Amino acid sequence: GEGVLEIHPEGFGFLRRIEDNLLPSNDDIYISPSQIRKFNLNTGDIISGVIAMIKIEAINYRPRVNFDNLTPDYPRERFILETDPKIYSTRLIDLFAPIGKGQRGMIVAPPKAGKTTILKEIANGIAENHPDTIRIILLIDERPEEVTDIRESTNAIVIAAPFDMPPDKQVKVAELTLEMAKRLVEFNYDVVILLDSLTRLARVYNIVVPPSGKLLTGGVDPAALYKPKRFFGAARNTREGGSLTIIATALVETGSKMDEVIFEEFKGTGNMELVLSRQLANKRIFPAINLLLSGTRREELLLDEETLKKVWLLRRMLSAMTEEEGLTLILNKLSETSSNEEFLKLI
Amino acid sequence: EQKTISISELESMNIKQLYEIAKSLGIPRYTSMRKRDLIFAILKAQTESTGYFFGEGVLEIHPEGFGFLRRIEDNLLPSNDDIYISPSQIRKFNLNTGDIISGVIRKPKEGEKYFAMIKIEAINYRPVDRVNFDNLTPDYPRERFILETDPKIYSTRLIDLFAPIGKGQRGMIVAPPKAGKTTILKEIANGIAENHPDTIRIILLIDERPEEVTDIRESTNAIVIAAPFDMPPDKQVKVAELTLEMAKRLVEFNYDVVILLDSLTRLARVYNIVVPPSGKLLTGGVDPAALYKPKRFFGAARNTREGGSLTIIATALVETGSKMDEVIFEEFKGTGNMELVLSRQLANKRIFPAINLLLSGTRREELLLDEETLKKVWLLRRMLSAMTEEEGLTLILNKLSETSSNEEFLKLI
Ligand code: IUM
Ligand code: IUM
Ligand code: IUM
Ligand code: IUM
Ligand code: IUM
Ligand code: IUM
Ligand code: IUM
Ligand code: NA
Ligand code: NA
Repeated sequence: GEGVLEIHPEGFGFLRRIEDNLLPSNDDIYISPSQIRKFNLNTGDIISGVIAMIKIEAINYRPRVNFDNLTPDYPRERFILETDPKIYSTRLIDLFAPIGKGQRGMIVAPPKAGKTTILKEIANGIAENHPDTIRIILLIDERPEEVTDIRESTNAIVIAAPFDMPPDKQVKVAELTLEMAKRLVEFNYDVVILLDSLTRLARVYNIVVPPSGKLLTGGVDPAALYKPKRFFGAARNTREGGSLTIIATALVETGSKMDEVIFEEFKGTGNMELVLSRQLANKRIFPAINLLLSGTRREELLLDEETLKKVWLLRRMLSAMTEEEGLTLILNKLSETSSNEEFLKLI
Repeated sequence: EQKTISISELESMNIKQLYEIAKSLGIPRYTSMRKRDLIFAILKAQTESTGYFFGEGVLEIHPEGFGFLRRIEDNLLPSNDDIYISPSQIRKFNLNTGDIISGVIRKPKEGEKYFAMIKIEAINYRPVDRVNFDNLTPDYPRERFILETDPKIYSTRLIDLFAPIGKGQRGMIVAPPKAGKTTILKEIANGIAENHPDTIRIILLIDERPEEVTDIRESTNAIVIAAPFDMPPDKQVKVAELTLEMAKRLVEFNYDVVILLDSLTRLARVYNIVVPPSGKLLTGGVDPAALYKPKRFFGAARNTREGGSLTIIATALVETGSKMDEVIFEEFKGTGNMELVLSRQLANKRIFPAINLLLSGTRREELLLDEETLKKVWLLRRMLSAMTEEEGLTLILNKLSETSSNEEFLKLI
């Protein structure tokens, strides 16, 4: 058996089932005090061995500096998301808003603009081009049926806290999820969390947090929130080293001050942004990406000089036409090309 | 539908079983009887003088491990005449709260008086295993309800086109006051009854006035559970919860169930008077807290991959003056996967059905409508965006009233 450690207040611990969304259960495993204890291991850690655990054969897939200590650095190795020529979303991302290991990405998403499809495509791109990366998809407040759709169909560690889970439990799934990923980076892995979404993560933390803040506006107690910020802020590359990429959605144009608000508190805190367009979605042009508002710092770290200059030109012409003319033009050329490579040859 | 069924359960039984029941009941000459006749006699026993009849109700298993069958007729809802179920039965048949148990029942004897279930004949309508509702794989609906019946019943023609409901839908009828929401429910209940007679239809009326219930009753048909303006709120929650549990047992046994919930808003309000204060809120003044409870309710709706489906179409009361109502509509945003939005403005002008089409839709409708119909609905939408509201709905109603069917209507596009 195997699972995700959960050191209890005394000193003993259980292993959580991913297939349980990391929630408590029998059959959860049991673990010494004491083993721990040396062994020397903390929460988030993944244990496997014979079972009730007679003994441990691997912690995190292996028989170590601490996360907060690791030296943070800019992302320096790109994710190549492009696979099949018809998946336009990832072809565009690789050009206009590349994502690297350690990226702190925001997908800005108005209602019904294909946010979930893009997530799955990003997830599948990394699975194909970067099989050794560990992929996690955390869904907070998700509709139950969207879970099974995302899970089959990507790969793919999908942990979910659906809108009918009790709030304090929704939170524990999120935090344990983060701890597990931090543990893995410590062990030199490249890790990705696709988070749908920060908005709802936020809202969950609102309901459950107690209740002292500097006055509401949500009604939202600044205390949030934290801790969602601390979640998103955890993304980083490291010297010593391993990366945590976080691509998280931020909801917009949903009609909620909550919500707004919320968005306001996150607006601009990413170092990679992919904005989705309602007008382009109503339109009904997909992927509904607003390329002009999308991008990443400091992208010559990710794009070679040749590519970057061409994308710059695409930008200037494009900034000189409507969004739909976009887009459209770019989607056509894409469109007619069996790779971004070839597409680039034509500039 | 009661009823209902009842005839329905007996029809599905092989002769051997029907014969065992008829004997138990001491029907004179049951072999000579035409089946349908035998079934009427079996039902008629209740109200004669034999003290064995054929009955059913829905299991509440008590902490001590014995149970009673609550009765739909009493909205579920304590009596005698409830039917006692022993621990032996619960254990041997592996029964659960919510199960519909049918059988030969001994009447109060003087004797032993209570009603006793002396012989169990069906569980959830299936002759005499179970995966739990919670372990089934939730999924999008993949089969549609066809609601359209009579060509002049416009609400359903529009729903079928603009906001299709399928088996497993979590649907929300957004209803400002008056409205016309009650009639929508009735017409939905109805289309499903004519076009899909095997679906179990439950209308759950939360804390509403008697007349409204009647009505309605009345009215339908469908199992109608309402329990009633003047009962304590923790009693009301209990009605709704047992109703839900029963639906879940049905799905476990592969039925397609529909609950038409009037309304979620009021369900929400009840859980507020009822749930141990959380110390936070809100406001409101509404918890929290839940909330989590009405959310679980609505959220139970789903198609499942390994069993039946639970469709929940719930009214959501909007533009009321509160407030606490508002907060709840807020808290339920993005939970559903189907929306039928009704217009306050189009209501005051006497245009029914008062539907705002452009704002109404259903997610993953490609699973429910063929490509042709989708693109044709799409243009209808384009043209609708080019006018009111009043004018769009009006044009469309007009084109509908000119046609014998929706497929007719689409031939025109
Ligand atoms: O595989 U489990 O509680
Ligand atoms: O990727 U989807 O209902
Ligand atoms: O609602 U706009 O690119
Ligand atoms: O993103 U710079 O020299
Ligand atoms: O269908 U006959 O007695
Ligand atoms: O005797 U004759 O239905
Ligand atoms: O079915 U009576 O009291
Ligand atoms: Na959406
Ligand atoms: Na607003």
